[PDB]
Amino acid sequence: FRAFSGSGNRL
Amino acid sequence: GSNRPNRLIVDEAINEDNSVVSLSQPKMDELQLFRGDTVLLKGKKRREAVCIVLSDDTCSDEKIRMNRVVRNNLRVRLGDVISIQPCPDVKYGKRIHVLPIDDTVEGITGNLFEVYLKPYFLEAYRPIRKGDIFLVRGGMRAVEFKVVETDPSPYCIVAPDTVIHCEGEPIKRA
Repeated sequence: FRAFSGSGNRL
Repeated sequence: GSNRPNRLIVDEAINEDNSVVSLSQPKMDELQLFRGDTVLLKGKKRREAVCIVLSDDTCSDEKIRMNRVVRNNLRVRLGDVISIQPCPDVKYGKRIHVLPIDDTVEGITGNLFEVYLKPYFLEAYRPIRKGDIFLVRGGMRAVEFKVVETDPSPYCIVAPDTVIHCEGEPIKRA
């Protein structure tokens, strides 16, 4: 982990 | 500003929602608050929460109804005192990062975004603050997530275009 690592997810 | 004293005594919720607190109509009118307004709640030691305010005809004028989740975020108990103030124009989040609390996800299988976060946030325009812990129902068991970061920081609306990050190691309970 560090903040906003990766692509995330969309609602 | 209304110029009026803005301290209220913490009381229990009737409808459990993590993002809502309730006042009497007279108190809403005293403080120039409308239903659905974003408000900033303050406890001691810089503890804060952002909620929406609703009006409840059973709430005592000098009390504020808030659920256990919000009370824990403010580090208060029933009967303790908080302050409430307007928090206008909270910006829509670009992105947020949340992580589950370890003892709430131990052994779990399954996508935490699909089961828990997506239904929680979908089209709900929830306000949230860095450092919040919030409880989500779903699947077999309720999961607690910590808000590790928001952008903008420290609070935002989790809007349809807000990207939701949840990768990383679950967090220890504090």
